[PDB]
Amino acid sequence: VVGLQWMGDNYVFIEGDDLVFNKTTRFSAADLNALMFPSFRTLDAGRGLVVLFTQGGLVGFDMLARKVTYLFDTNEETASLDFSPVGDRVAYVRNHNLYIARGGKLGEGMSRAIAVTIDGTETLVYGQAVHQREFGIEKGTFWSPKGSCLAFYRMDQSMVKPTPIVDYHPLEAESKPLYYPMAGTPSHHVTVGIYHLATGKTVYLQTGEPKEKFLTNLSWSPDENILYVAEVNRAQNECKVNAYDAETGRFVRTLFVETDKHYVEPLHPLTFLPGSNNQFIWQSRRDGWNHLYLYDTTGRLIRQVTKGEWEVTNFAGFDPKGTRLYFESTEASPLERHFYCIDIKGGKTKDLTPESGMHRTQLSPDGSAIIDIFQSPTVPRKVTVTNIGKGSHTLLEAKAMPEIRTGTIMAADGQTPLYYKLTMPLHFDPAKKYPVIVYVYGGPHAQLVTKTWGGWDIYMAQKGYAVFTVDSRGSANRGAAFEQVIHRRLGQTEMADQMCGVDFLKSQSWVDADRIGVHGWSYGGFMTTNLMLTHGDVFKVGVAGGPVIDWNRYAIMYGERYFDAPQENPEGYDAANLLKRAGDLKGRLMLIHGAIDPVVVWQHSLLFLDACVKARTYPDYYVYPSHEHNVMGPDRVHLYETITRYFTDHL
Amino acid sequence: VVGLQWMGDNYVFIEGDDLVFNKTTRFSAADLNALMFPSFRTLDAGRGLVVLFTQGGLVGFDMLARKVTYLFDTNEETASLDFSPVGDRVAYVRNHNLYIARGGKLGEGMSRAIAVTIDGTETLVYGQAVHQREFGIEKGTFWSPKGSCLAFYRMDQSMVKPTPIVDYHPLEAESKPLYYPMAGTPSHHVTVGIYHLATGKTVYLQTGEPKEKFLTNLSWSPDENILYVAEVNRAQNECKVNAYDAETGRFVRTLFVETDKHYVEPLHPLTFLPGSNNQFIWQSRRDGWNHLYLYDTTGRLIRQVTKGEWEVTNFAGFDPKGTRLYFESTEASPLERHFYCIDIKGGKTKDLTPESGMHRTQLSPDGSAIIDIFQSPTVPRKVTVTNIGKGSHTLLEAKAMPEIRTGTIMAADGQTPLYYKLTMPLHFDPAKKYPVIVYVYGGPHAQLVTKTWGGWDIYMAQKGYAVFTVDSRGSANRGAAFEQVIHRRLGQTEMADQMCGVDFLKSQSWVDADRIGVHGWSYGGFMTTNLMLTHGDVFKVGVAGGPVIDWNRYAIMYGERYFDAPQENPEGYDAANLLKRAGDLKGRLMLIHGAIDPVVVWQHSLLFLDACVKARTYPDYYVYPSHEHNVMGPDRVHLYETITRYFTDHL
Ligand SMILES: *[B]([O])([O])[C]1[C][C][C]N1C(=O)[C]([N]C(=O)[C]([C])[N])[C]([C])[C][C]
Ligand SMILES: *[B]([O])([O])[C]1[C][C][C]N1C(=O)[C]([N]C(=O)[C]([C])[N])[C]([C])[C][C]
Repeated sequence: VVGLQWMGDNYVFIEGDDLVFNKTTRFSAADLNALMFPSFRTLDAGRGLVVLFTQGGLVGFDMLARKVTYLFDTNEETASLDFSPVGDRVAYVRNHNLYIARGGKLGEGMSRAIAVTIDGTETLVYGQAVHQREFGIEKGTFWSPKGSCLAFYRMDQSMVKPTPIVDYHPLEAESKPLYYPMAGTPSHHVTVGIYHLATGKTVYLQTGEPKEKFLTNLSWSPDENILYVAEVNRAQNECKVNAYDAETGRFVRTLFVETDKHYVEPLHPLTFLPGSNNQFIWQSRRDGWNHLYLYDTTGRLIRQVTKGEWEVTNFAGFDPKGTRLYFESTEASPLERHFYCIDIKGGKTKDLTPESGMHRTQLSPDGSAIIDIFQSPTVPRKVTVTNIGKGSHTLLEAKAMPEIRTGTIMAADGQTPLYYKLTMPLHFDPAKKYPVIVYVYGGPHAQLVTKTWGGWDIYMAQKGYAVFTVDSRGSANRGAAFEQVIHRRLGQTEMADQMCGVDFLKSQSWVDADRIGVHGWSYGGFMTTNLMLTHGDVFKVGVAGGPVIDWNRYAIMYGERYFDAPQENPEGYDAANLLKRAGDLKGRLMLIHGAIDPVVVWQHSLLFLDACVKARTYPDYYVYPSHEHNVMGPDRVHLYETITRYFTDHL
Repeated sequence: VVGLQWMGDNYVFIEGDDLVFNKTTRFSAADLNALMFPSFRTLDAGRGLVVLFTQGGLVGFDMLARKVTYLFDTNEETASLDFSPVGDRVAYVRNHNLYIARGGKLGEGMSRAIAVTIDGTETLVYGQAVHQREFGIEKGTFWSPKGSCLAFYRMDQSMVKPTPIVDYHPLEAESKPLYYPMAGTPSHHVTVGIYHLATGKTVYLQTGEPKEKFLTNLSWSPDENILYVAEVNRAQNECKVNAYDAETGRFVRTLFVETDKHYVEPLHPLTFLPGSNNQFIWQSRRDGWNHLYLYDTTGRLIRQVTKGEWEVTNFAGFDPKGTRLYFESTEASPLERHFYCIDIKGGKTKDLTPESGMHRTQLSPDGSAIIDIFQSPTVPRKVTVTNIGKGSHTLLEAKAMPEIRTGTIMAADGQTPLYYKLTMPLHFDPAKKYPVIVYVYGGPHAQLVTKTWGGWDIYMAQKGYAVFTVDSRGSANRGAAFEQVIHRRLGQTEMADQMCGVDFLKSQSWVDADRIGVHGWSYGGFMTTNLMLTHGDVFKVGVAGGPVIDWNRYAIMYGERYFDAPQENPEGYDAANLLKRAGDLKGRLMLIHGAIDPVVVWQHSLLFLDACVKARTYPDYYVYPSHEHNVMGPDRVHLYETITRYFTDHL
């Protein structure tokens, strides 16, 4: 059901040719083409306003009125586009600087874009994501809700020592500095500008010292008078939610402060109640579980709205009156996602999607209805549309492969339940012994085992290899205690729990205990390498892609949260520094890296090979010179074949 | 016999503790230590003047007088040291600039070095090798024979587009540009300065246009009035030997010009006859074979001194009177090296080292005697000392391993004999079938098969693998016709001849024709890869180290000699461009590269892996991040084990 979404009070989808509306009407590509089924980006679901990407600029389109809105000329920039909530202007970044282009109405001619900044360059970045995209930061432009102002980040990274990123395709290779701030080093300096459209004036927030402070979750007041910022200290154990005057940039007040033994991690903006300039919802994991908190703008906590030993995983919004909250959570089970209603006064949740498994739900603009997309181990796809507190309507339902087994084991503490998935060999025979590969990630913010319906496990299984994954402690959606055990000690608990997975595998009669392998990417590449070095008698063969190898060389804003700074934690960093234990490699391990990886710099795997040379140990290697952190697109076929053949050759 | 050499009329060697002199006297490390067995560099064999490298500077020492000469302070620079023939000054390069330090006599105090240049930097190089060390160029400083002047290269490479060379060892990796001028691109601009010690004045040779001309084989007149230069054009098919006035830098005259259908390649300086400012010996391959030619300084050729279908391989010098020439050549056999005498009037050579095999010979300062070091397949080491035209005296003689077989096959023309060596499996059994690896180089200036006594072949042989090498056409010491067949067509003839080697192997009953592999480094890495892609049905497994893959990315001064320029020869370059045929890889090939390789830039192997990704083919890889073109020192053990295990795993 291509593009299933809300447009006004209609739910909408594509039929290769038509856009179909239901509350039935149909809008074809030729109907549309006459007014200039293609791709679009929805800008305003309530109004069904979208933008169409065409040869020769952007065309805004009102799908409810069936009328062109505006033509935009952004000099071919698309990545950084951020349309005003008014819908008639768009911000974007081009050749280092921030611009605003105004939409032009059909046959009324165009105006030249406004340059918000003029001194952007390699070490001075405007209007883009900062702080290595930590703290929920995905972009660097933030329109005020009435379109009067454009707030934006200014990142001076001139003090950061860069890493070369080399393009090998020109005749002579060309390097460009990547200002990647490594653990324990000087951070970049971010400030927040606000460009006022009426006056063309810019003011900077007076965020003050230390200049390294992290400026996160920018959130405008509904009346546009105040810009709120969640400021996080370098230690990452204090978050202050502060109000700044949008007119002058002056500090107004600190609403509240959160602190934690290990770390605080704000990830979501303040969300104001409907029709209110004075009350908002703030997400916080302060009580050990991510919950919704109701605050007024003086900083006074009215009440914790949600509570329980489960986590809110998506805040979807309010009823029109702002007396109810809608949200996705783990309340039913950490392996599941359901959509709920709760009174703003708190109390009992009501599960609006009760069936056991994974629900992905979209609340209608008017808050009256939901689109639900469901899948489970027995149900490939069930698409429903429901009038909340009324009838439900099914729109679509779907109905030798490797067998997938699931269950629970105890973690190394002997108390915490861990959930696993096991992809069995194709045509598995219980009388036979099989090799098995532990596919591991194990890092924060991910959860690999859910009650659901990129298939590398199935490919391995088709080659006669079982694939086992377990979500060890450190992993997500199980509360802060379950995650924070890793603090200052990366790899230690994670590997202990992965070895409980191995204990379970060895308890299976059909497992060949002498043919156990391991594979993972990124944090999973760190884990793969660490497991081979630490448990060299168990793990015969592994493949580690884009692996972290020396945490001192990972980015400040992620690494120092989980590990603290290298100066504060030499014992922990040293224990996880795989360069120090390269002489423990006694099996077959291939490392793979994208050469232009700006997340885990190529240096990590290169230094490991260098360490292995000195240590006289013998890893294998592959480099994708055109790829960044992950191998994307058709080349992923080459990746899977390289990884698979390594295991079929050696394990 | 450590350090065997001439000092005055004595032959000399070390005995761990003593320096022993014979014409017998002995000089111990304690005798020497009292005057301040250690290492030294001999500066003047006739006078037995040496330099000793010590903590706190250089100490010049007269071994015949047993006296310190001078103390030198070169601010710890050692690589670029070039001592004046007078022995009391030394030139060197430090922080981009050329200096001359004067020696200080014991207890007479020291003087500050003189700065010859002051504006050296990354794009302006002084006193170093230029033209990528082609044309016999090994250094960039050239003292006049009486020490009155210091000539030096100035290389402006500001027009060359650089390649990043990345040091991965700092916390954040650090790149430095390498001004490596690739085939068909703008070359660097070399001029020659002459610093006059008496006046402190510098003059530049008026070498003129084109500024890209190659300035080679700088050779001072004995009277210091003229500096001769062999100038080579960009096409490399014309060499002009020109005289310049040392006082003014003005052009004086062109002595003679050499031209060739394919290429001219001057490799040696003019060597003046003893006591003569008017006659010199010039080496030239103009008649198809490297020979010695007698010229006067007007440019008039007196006579070709040596001639024949063999090559002079080392010119050792003259009798004191300058009526005879001494030299090493292939006259006995291209597989052998003997030392000869010939009258300056020419005619018959006399072989002074008649025994069949490899002789390495040192003519005494007075030209009366020779030290000879001999080895052959039956003789590991025989060291002789002979009074020419008188008695000879033996000083030393040396006396399950893999069997080494040698023989001849016909090249692909069916006419030219090729010589091969075959290292048999350890404990070879004629009833058994064995895998075999062709170890290939095949490029110009090398000859791998000689009648002699780094052992990778023996290691492979010990693992049960035969190793076969054949010197295909293109290879050295067989005359110009045998080499120049490759011109404009790199890889084509070489591979045709290597396939004659395969034909020979397949004719052996003990060869397993389905288990043939190939290995080589550099040009041999190009050949390994090319053979796998071209003859994929034959070569099952290969390992290619520091391989050339795209000749457009090799250095101008070597590549354009053998291949012409890419614009002049698209058909030839395209045929050898292994990036275009990466989809033909159907066996197992590991490429290996030193990351900081300044000879074959790392880009070659990286782009091949990138080509294989697009082509969906599957090479393997290893990178030595701390190594340049070859893996040197203890790490070479790791290299051999990586290469060997690849073959034992897959072939
Ligand atoms: B990996 O697992 O993809 C990589 C190494 C460990 C963390 N990591 C990430 O990509 C994380 N993002 C960041 O580090 C951002 C770029 N700062 C992901 C997994 C989100 C936590
Ligand atoms: B290799 O075979 O080591 C490399 C690639 C082909 C030629 N080559 C060389 O190292 C040659 N020297 C140069 O290219 C110099 C550095 N310009 C050697 C073999 C001498 C001919």
